[PDB]
Amino acid sequence: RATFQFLPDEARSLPPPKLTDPRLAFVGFLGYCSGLIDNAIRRRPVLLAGLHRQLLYITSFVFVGYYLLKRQDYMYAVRDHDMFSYIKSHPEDFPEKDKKTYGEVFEEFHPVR
Amino acid sequence: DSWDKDVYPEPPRRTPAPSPQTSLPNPITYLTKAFDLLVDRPVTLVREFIERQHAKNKYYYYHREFRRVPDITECQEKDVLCMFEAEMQWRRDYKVDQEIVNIIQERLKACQQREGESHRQNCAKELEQFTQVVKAYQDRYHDLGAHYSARKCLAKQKQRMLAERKAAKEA
Ligand SMILES: CCCCCCCCCCCCCCCCCC(=O)OC[C@H](COP(=O)(O)OCCN)OC(=O)CCCCCCCCCCCCCCCCC
Ligand SMILES: CCCCCCCCCCCCCCCCCC(=O)OC[C@H](COP(=O)(O)OCCN)OC(=O)CCCCCCCCCCCCCCCCC
Ligand SMILES: N=C(N)NC(=N)NCCc1ccc(I)c(Cl)c1
Repeated sequence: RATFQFLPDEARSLPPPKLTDPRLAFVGFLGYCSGLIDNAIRRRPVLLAGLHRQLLYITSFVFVGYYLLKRQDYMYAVRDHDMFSYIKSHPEDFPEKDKKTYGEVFEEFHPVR
Repeated sequence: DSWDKDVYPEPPRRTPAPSPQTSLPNPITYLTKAFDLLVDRPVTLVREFIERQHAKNKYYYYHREFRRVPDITECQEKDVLCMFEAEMQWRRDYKVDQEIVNIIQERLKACQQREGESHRQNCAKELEQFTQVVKAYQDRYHDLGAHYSARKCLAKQKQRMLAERKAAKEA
């Protein structure tokens, strides 16, 4: 909500992404793939070379990805909060219907002959 | 024996007694005795042995009972949770009805073979029962298509019921 803010303060009333979040694991896997591609384009032993460099690729991807997921989760909470508050404010636009059973509702039968 | 005689009836057996009008020996009579001694006897003992093993390990299995849930008639439209149970029930009853028609067809085929050249008159009851059950099955399930469902079955029934009302209205 707050102008030009990545994580408005109201977002702290939401639970943070777990560090075992499957999306965070995928992001970390992307960091690992980036490390391997880095070795490959420089003709270094792909798996073994420069493990410190590979570690930083994983850690930096996870670090940024954690805050993106935190903001992603927040923005969908805001979408739900806005939509339900609007439904409360305009009941006549969202009437609760009378539900009829299939014994009462007429549906045409189309034979497959 | 093993199956219910009521579900799978078989008229009483009437075998005539031998009345040989020839002095010759009957080859079938001595072949039957040889079959009993050389085939039935050793086979029977092997089975009696196996039955002695099955009696030492007796354990049971059960026939699943399905409690009745509300039909699709009682389901509010687009209420998947109640629709799902009614739909699953309808599919279970559909398979059972298929097997019912198979039982009636198996009675009919057994009668035709059993009665020989007199089947056209001696199997009139089985023909009638087969005709009635096939008519009922056709009304319930025919022409629904590959994507059949309880919803489509209900629509077929309602269409049939509407025509029956109109035909009576003519009377
Ligand atoms: C649990 C993991 C399951 C794997 C999931 C894979 C998902 C796709 C990830 C794409 C990124 C792959 C890593 C970047 C490529 C680095 C590997 C390479 O370029 O060369 C192979 C290299 C061996 O050759 P070398 O250069 O001599 O290095 C010696 C190191 N021992 O390195 C090696 O020794 C082997 C390294 C892995 C080889 C990767 C081959 C590329 C596969 C691309 C196909 C697309 C992926 C499949 C599509 C479905 C995605 C789930
Ligand atoms: C959207 C969901 C998915 C999330 C996407 C997130 C994308 C953004 C996340 C950041 C992506 C970049 C991560 C780069 C990791 C590799 C960095 C590395 O290994 O550098 C090793 C070394 C330099 O390390 P050094 O700068 O000295 O560390 C001290 C920093 N004060 O020197 C080297 O040999 C490295 C050479 C390879 C680097 C390629 C060129 C880029 C230069 C990077 C400089 C250092 C980057 C530090 C990353 C920190 C980011 C938090
Ligand atoms: N369609 C537009 N031009 N506006 C628009 N994005 N409407 C949709 C509303 C929306 C969607 C996602 C989030 I997260 C939030 Cl907070 C609000």
